[PDB]
Amino acid sequence: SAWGPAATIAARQSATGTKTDTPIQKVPQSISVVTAEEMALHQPKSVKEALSYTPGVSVGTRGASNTYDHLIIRGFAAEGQSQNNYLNGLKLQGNFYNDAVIDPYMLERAEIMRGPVSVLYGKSSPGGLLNMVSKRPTTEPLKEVQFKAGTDSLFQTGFDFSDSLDDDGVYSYRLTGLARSANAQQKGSEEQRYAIAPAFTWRPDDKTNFTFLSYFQNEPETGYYGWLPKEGTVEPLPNGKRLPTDFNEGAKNNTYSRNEKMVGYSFDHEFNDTFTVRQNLRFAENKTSQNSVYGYGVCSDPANAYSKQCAALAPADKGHYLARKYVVDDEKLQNFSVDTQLQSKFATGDIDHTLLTGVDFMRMRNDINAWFGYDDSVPLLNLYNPVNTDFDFNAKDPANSGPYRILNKQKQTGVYVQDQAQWDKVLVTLGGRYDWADQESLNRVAGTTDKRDDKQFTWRGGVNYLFDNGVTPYFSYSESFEPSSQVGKDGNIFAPSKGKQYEVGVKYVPEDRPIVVTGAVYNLTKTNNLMADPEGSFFSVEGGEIRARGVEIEAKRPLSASVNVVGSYTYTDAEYTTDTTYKGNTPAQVPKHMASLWADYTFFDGPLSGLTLGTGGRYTGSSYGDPANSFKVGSYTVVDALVRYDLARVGMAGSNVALHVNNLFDREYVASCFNTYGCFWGAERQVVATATFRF
Ligand SMILES: CCCCCCCC[S@@](=O)CCO
Ligand SMILES: CCCCCCCC[S@@](=O)CCO
Ligand SMILES: CCCCCCCC[S@@](=O)CCO
Ligand SMILES: CCCCCCCC[S@@](=O)CCO
Ligand SMILES: CCCCCCCC[S@@](=O)CCO
Ligand SMILES: CCCCCCCC[S@@](=O)CCO
Ligand SMILES: CCCCCCCC[S@@](=O)CCO
Repeated sequence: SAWGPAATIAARQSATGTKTDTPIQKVPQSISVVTAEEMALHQPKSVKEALSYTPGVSVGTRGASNTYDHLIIRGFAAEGQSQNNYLNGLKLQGNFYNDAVIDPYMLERAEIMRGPVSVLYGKSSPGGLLNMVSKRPTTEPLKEVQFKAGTDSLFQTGFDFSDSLDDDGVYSYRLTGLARSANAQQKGSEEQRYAIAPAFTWRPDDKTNFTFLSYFQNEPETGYYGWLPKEGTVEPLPNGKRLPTDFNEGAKNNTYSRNEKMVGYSFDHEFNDTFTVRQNLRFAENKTSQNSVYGYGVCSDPANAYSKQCAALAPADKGHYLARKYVVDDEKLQNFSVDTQLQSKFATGDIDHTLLTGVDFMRMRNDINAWFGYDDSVPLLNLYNPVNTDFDFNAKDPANSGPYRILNKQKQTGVYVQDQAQWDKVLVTLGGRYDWADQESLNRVAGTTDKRDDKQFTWRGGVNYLFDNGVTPYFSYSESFEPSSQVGKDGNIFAPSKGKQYEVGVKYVPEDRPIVVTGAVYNLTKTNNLMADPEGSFFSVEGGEIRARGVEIEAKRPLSASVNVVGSYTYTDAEYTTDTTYKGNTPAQVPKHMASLWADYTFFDGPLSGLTLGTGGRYTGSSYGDPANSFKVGSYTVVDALVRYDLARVGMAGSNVALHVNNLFDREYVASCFNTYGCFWGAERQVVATATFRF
């Protein structure tokens, strides 16, 4: 069965770590890759769930909401809470609410880097980054139709077609699209999605490959994305009861939509056995909008001390009345990116070289036209007896609401060089990069204009030792930088923050046995983090520092043609080593322990031939609900099951029917809280039937 050897053999190749084709063992950093075969098996609903059984990442911190693919890697999120995802070696640079998403059914691969890597990609988050590989045209025909149906009125249909147009394979293509409709977990919310992905590959000769990659997506409704207070979730309400799992605190007429257009290409050319040129470019237009009413903690939460509405309440009702605000947003993002690389392979005695040098630049501009409601901008919500009604998003009086109209421009140009020198069984990775990062923000209401031009240099070095049995010990050191976007007291944009990581580990990748096992220890630390000013000024200050260190181990292997086992364990110790206020505490939403195990069996011989069965468990240890560590969030364990049946029997090979069940024991838990007034219920049990037919 396709996914057996895929998760353990194919999953051995990668490029997100070095930009050149390099096997996992020769990469001096922690890198995980999930194949499409695996994704086909699990049917993840997003890219997040596709990383479930990999170490060092929290894929479900935002609970049931699926609006964004936000990932917290090694206890770190990106600047401005924005995503940190790349599509085909190029970053889907977003801004404010404008963040693009790619359905997993359009992906071929998903590789995830852990730790710093600005060495190859410019400004990045300390924790790491995700890189999704689009499906490319197969030179072997593919004609597939798929039908989905399940819990919450989930209805989906999709197709994936690929074939050759010429007779020799000079022109091939791939067209894959889907249409999905479903109700959100929260009452009154729904999600609709429509995507089509046209790809065309032109191969002039055996040394040239030009592949056109386009993607279009329209989402009338993106679903729920609100805030619920801990009182009614983590903690029982004053009447001992807890808000229901599907509770919704937003207006009956809440709306949230997203539209995405992308055009670009990937080009390869090999001159000799010594030189190879490579270029990647994409142009993207993103549009997002929303009319949202969201919770902002109960009336007794110290966060609403200035709410006239809360105040005009008997201080007993104060603990079961939720305050609320709203936001009206509308953004338009334009993004241009090109990365050109020259790859040189040569020798020097007994030393084989693989030199990489490239120029990488990107230009984006986001046009925000929003309107936010402050305190008392929307009628309280009685948690004991909630009443969902419409909200007038237009009637906007300056008494409780003001505009927010910004035009953000970002820019980054970088030059980088890297060598992969190898002597016998020793491998040394050495590389550096220099970045020119300019940014400017124009506030249209105030007429002001803030800008800053950063210059940063980063590098990475590491050693890999290739024992002949598969054991490949290694160690490395890499840096990262992330410019700031917030303004200081002096009316300037703060200085960039930095990431420095040391890591030692081992990778077992035997050529003869189909297994992959990993273990690694690290000390990542983020410097120049923004912290509270040691003064009542509502402004912030630099010089902060957070430090994270831990152990991650991952295991993948087919104990037989019928059994496969995948799992991981993650111990992460993150902490504020120097912050004017939360010093000593551990960042919120970061658990110390994380474990996951999945296994599946398939009957080849017998009456149940072609039948597959799988189960898996992802354990999430406890975590702090706020940076003050004033309350915790209970650990939880979720179990998933699977039932698949090859249809070769009935007459159709390649095709199959499946039944997936997530959160089998329908456990009710809160995924996390980033504060007392910001918690999220986890996802209730879901059952989905999937028919995938191949002609
Ligand atoms: C085949 C599944 C996709 C069809 C979409 C039908 C319309 C969904 S929405 O327009 C109304 C939901 O009640
Ligand atoms: C092949 C599946 C196509 C089904 C989608 C039909 C249109 C739904 S949406 O485009 C308009 C809803 O009012
Ligand atoms: C059959 C699935 C639909 C494919 C996507 C078609 C384009 C949607 S968006 O590009 C324009 C919306 O008006
Ligand atoms: C400018 C600071 C941003 C404040 C956040 C306001 C609420 C947005 S989110 O909490 C709900 C979106 O529907
Ligand atoms: C050779 C034995 C045939 C058993 C197939 C029974 C029906 C399963 S499939 O045909 C429909 C699933 O919903
Ligand atoms: C779009 C509506 C069609 C839904 C078909 C879902 C699969 C049917 S079979 O695979 C399982 C039957 O229980
Ligand atoms: C959704 C329509 C699928 C088109 C495939 C039609 C049959 C082609 S192949 O199945 C046999 C060729 O001889």
